[PDB]
Amino acid sequence: IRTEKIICRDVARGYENVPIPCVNGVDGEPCPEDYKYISENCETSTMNIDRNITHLQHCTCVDDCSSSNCLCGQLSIRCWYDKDGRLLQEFNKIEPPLIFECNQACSCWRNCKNRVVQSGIKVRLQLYRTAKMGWGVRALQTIPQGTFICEYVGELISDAEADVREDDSYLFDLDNGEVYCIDARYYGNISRFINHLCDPNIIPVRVFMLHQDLRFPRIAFFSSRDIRTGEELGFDYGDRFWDIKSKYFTCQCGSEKCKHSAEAIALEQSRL
Amino acid sequence: TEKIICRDVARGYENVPIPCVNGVDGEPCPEDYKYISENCETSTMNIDRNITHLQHCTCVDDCSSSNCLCGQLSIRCWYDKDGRLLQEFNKIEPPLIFECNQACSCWRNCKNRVVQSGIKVRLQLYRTAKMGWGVRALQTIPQGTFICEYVGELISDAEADVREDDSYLFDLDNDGEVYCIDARYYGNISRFINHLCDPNIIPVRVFMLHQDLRFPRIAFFSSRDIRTGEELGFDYGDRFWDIKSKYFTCQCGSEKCKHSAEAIALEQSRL
Ligand SMILES: CNc1cc(C)nc(Nc2ccc(OC)c(OCCCN3CCCC3)c2)n1
Ligand SMILES: CNc1cc(C)nc(Nc2ccc(OC)c(OCCCN3CCCC3)c2)n1
Ligand SMILES: C[S@@+](CC[C@H](N)C(=O)[O-])C[C@H]1O[C@@H](n2cnc3c(N)ncnc32)[C@H](O)[C@@H]1O
Ligand SMILES: C[S@@+](CC[C@H](N)C(=O)[O-])C[C@H]1O[C@@H](n2cnc3c(N)ncnc32)[C@H](O)[C@@H]1O
Ligand SMILES: [Zn+2]
Ligand SMILES: [Zn+2]
Ligand SMILES: [Zn+2]
Ligand SMILES: [Zn+2]
Ligand SMILES: [Zn+2]
Ligand SMILES: [Zn+2]
Ligand SMILES: [Zn+2]
Ligand SMILES: [Zn+2]
Repeated sequence: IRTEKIICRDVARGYENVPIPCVNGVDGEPCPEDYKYISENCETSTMNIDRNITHLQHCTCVDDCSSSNCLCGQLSIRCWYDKDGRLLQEFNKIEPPLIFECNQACSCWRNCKNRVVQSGIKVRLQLYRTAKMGWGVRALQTIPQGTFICEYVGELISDAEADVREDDSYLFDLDNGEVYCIDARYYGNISRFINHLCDPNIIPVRVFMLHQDLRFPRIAFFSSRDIRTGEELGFDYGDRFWDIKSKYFTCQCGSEKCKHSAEAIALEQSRL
Repeated sequence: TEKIICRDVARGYENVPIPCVNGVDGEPCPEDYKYISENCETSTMNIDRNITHLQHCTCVDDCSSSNCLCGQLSIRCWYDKDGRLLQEFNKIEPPLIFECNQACSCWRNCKNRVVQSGIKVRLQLYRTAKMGWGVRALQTIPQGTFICEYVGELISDAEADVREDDSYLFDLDNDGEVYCIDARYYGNISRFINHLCDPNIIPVRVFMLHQDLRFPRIAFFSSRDIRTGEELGFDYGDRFWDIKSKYFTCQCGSEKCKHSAEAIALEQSRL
């Protein structure tokens, strides 16, 4: 009875390396427009990010930064990107290390091997209307394990500002006393529409590029396994989110392994 | 003879490569500076990057209409449909340009985004006969075309005041309390552009991703048609020549030259 309609040829309005279309084959919900699409983190009130170019640790490489003498690699133990820009198979997917990409202070060229996240989105993604979870994001192509997908982009806000945001649905915690969040509620990119999955296929990794202010890592999603075409993308939102939200709604991810469904929570409340 | 001694002085940081040739002498490709493609800071400048402070448009076309708010913040959008300054653009007294930004409703490829889109023309760093390194066009360039930005280290008046080398400074005209770009230590292709008494490019103040009026970004546009091989240059202005004249004199070689040893002698000797 109902057709899949294409309702936006590019929700990023041309701001990404590729267009991100939106389709809806499920209901009458038109293209989401209660937010401003931005491709890189914004600020409302000042974050006082340390941008002093002299504070950048940087490499003195004269090659494409594949030697273990690259200081940038060394700051993360080693450079973790293979030759096609994908995380090495031994990459710690459980506790990813901080990645330091090469920056404007490095001697190397813009096209060295240590610049994956800064080069932006390469895989083809689609915003689509899911059965039970509002909008979601899926792959239009297969994506090998360890490939960079997109960054979690938003408005940088302080601990205190987060405390009083009305909607807490789109917060990402920036990990390291004085702490900050990304809030994608009013300003965000394609990643604000990525759903929680109890069986995730992407992991967030903290990355530094043009600054190395440790209060403000940038959050890069990489696939944690090969992803088949058409699969929904999803990461583990984590307990902070679910401890709060569990009483308003439960997880609809549909996995055998789901630990946040109405069923999982009732089995748990009773196993206690 | 004239050999290519760097394939790209910008190390792939620009949209296009900028080669270095030397057919005049034995000087190697300059390297006493760090090539950057965007302005940098050393000491903190606190640029206002509050997205809510951005004046922005509500267009859902390509921003060609006179109703584009961003266009009006400079009387009119000054760019034709090919991204060139209008013929009637005030080349003597250029107004402030406000390009579209991340707060505008429009698309990234609207018509009000010329400078933020980067270098498009083919430029070359070459060795000149008499003024060290210079920059020249490797193609014809019509009047009103964006060439490159003057990129460097943002610094205060006080800091400029104590800089040993004052050869690479650009004043950011502003209200109260003023800043400079110093391209001495950190710079892009434009640090190599020489002064000409018969100039073929002009600097324009432009705002893009922020609108902190202390820190306009400086875009060079051609002020007439330029032929392949022509040296680019602008008028450095009296402030530079006043300081510099007692050290060296203008070698631009134009009959209009007003800063040569000769021209300076004829004025001292009208006194
Ligand atoms: C309240 N004051 C604060 C203050 C600080 C520093 N952090 C937080 N974090 C936080 C609060 C509520 C959350 O959930 C309702 C939450 O979820 C993070 C994981 C789920 N996100 C959803 C999309 C991006 C990832 C984080 N809240
Ligand atoms: C000393 N304290 C200052 C302080 C401030 C606010 N401005 C300046 N400006 C300045 C000083 C010396 C200069 O020249 C010797 C000069 O040249 C302006 C134009 C020449 N530039 C050369 C490359 C780009 C254009 C500007 N100096
Ligand atoms: C970051 S937004 C994800 C995009 C969201 N689907 C939308 O339509 O905007 C997070 C919100 O999506 C919904 N959501 C995400 N993952 C879910 C899940 N596994 N089960 C149920 N609802 C989920 C909840 O409304 C949650 O607060
Ligand atoms: C911003 S740099 C331009 C690049 C410089 N030619 C170089 O080789 O690095 C300015 C300096 O270039 C030289 N210069 C530029 N225009 C000149 C001119 N018209 N006559 C003589 N020297 C000039 C002077 O040394 C001046 O202080
Ligand atoms: Zn390196
Ligand atoms: Zn590198
Ligand atoms: Zn490096
Ligand atoms: Zn689940
Ligand atoms: Zn507009
Ligand atoms: Zn605009
Ligand atoms: Zn526009
Ligand atoms: Zn002259």
